[PDB]
Amino acid sequence: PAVADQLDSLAALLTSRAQAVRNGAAVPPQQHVQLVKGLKDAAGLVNEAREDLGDLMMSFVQVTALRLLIKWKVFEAIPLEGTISYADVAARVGIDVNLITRLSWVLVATGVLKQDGSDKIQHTARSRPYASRNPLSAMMIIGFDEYLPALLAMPGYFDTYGKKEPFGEKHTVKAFSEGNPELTVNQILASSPERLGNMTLAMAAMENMYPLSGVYDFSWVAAKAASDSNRPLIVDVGGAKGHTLQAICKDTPALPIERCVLEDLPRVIQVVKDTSDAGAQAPQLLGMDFNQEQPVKGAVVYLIRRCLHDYSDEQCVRILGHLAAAMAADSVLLIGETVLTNPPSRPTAMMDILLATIGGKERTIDAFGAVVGRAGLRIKGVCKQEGGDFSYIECVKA
Amino acid sequence: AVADQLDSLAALLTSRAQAVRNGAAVPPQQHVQLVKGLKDAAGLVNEAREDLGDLMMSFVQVTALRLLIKWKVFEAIPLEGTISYADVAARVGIDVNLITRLSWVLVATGVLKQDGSDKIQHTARSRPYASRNPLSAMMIIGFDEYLPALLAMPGYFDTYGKKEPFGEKHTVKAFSEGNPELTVNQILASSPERLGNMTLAMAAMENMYPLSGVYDFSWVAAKAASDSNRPLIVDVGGAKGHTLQAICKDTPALPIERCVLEDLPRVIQVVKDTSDQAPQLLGMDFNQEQPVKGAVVYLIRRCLHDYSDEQCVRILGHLAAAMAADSVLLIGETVLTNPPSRPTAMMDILLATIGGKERTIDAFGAVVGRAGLRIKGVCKQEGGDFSYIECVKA
Ligand SMILES: [Cl-]
Repeated sequence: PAVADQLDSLAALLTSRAQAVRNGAAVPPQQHVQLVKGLKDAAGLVNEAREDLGDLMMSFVQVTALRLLIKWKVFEAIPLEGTISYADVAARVGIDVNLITRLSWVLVATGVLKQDGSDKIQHTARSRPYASRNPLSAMMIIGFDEYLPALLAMPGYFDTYGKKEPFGEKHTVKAFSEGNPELTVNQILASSPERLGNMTLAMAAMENMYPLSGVYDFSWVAAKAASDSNRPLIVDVGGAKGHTLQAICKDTPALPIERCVLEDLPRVIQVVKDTSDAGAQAPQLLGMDFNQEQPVKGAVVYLIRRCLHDYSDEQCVRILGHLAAAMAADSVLLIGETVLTNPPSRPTAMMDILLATIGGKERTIDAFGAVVGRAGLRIKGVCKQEGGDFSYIECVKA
Repeated sequence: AVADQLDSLAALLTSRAQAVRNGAAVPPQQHVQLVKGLKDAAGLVNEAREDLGDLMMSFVQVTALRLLIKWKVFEAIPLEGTISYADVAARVGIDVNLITRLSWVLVATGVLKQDGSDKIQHTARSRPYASRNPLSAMMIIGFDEYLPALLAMPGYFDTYGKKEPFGEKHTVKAFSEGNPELTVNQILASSPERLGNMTLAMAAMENMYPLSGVYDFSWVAAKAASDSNRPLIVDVGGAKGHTLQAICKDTPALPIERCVLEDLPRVIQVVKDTSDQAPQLLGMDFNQEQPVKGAVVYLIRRCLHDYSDEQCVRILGHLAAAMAADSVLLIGETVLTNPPSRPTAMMDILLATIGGKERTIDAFGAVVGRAGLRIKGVCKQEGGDFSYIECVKA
């Protein structure tokens, strides 16, 4: 049938990458992602129904072994190079060596760890990313702690609140899973500085993924900066750090950073000015709110990155409607979000359901167009990034 | 180095391609070496962030499966052909946007197939979850009962100690459900086919090895003629009675009527209701002394891995006391290799949530010797880790 020639093309794709890595030739990101998808596509076609369920069960146990070994700092006690006995690992962390062995055996079977002989363990390239508390290990931590319990609570949640798309800050699946559906996600996290800190580090790991500078041509904004010496240039709505504004103005020095506006919650802006060099050139820091008018009028470019996916279409129309009101005829709005294909890929579909636990969602270009059009805007273009669906949707006033 | 691993996998996919074209089965060893490698290639090609994504998806994929099963979505999809998301939504009376987002998960993973922009259809990987069968029961069990125990483990070890969980009391499962003072089987006796979902589901982890073609029972038949009243085969915790009928239909002069099926009274009562020629049925608790004395062969299959080492010592100790000098005890269990395989290591941590574990042949030899027994031999499954440990009185 058709399952037979899917294997043939992945085979040919594998030979092409084999000779490529033989020649040391660099691999474009789109080729990397196609091989990643092709390998996983074949694994489901080759697996029977029982093997699929067995694989899903192993990933669960594997994630549980990763979380426990991260929490117990077992990866950190294993040297980055060389081997070490299970008993020595157990002495370094003060834990029963059966528990260490049985949990490490899980990661030995899946290739995350490699066992040497009958009782010695070593790191691999797949386990060193968890040998410390870092951006990626934080993502696993908050994934296990903050989102998996909400996935489990979903059958009971939809029975309680109705089988509809979860939207809004209260009565989220996450809060329902915590036992306090009347509390927002931020209220639950503010009660624990450790849980907040891991989420901060984990979220900072994803804001850094697809840079705006270098993939969007700001040369036309340079012309606007010269004609009007006083109009604001770039406004980063919800820009969190100011990292993106620094990158844009560094690569395009025609845009002075002090002519750009960084906008976020007052508590987020307080952190920025708390840690920033007071003697260095900095953008305008403005404490604002999504639901109210955009304070900066007539700016050349407005950015709203990784924000609209937290809210429903109706909230998104309000947010975009405030921007459209403040925008000039020549203004441009850049929406930085994942743009789902139909049907969507595995990592973006996975993200879409995770966002449902907190009242968000991912959107196709069709859903973005409807929300954009209802806010008095229109889509002008889409800048899709290599090896993924994260894009900058260029919008303009209708 | 890394290059020829891709070529070897590529060559395996070439071999697999022609055979599925002709409807050919491919050797099982060739299927095994293709499933592996496909995993190993994924482990080498995936970036760390992509591998973390794969693991997180498994949880979202199981949640989409669970929700669409509970909502009768697989029941509303036609057998053959496609159906629009709007129609599926109207049949089950659910928000079409919610139906589409959850089905997109299964479409992306290959469980479901999307035709065009808005139409969906069954595949060979979705059909088992449209009905009540061991496979669909297991996945429901994995979500409803095993998954909460796994998520509660970081907290469980924070309250009881970062040590091996053991015993029927204060299990991770009982902890995860908010009643740590309950035992696992009190929890399953909450509703009668909450246990019934479990006994149906254990046919999905039922990688069945028939034992009859594994162990030579001919010497037992010779004992049957030498002692006309002696019990022959006692199946301790045999539940079904499938093993006993398989052995007796396959071994001549080993009558089923001279064998005993032993399990819990409530299990024995279910057997008698569905059975009708037959072995002796005995309601029992294998934590207490064994009533049928001096049987030629005692069987205990897939029971010891649910319990701690000391509890298995007591269980086996009752059997040893009842055995004659020529009696044989066959332990049907997974025998862990060091290091273990993927399914045996996965099952090892699942059993930890109920105070059990999988054991090597050394760990088995330790508990066997504490009961008054010694290992006489091991009959191993080819292509797996399930074994039959032949034990005799020490
Ligand atoms: Cl062990």
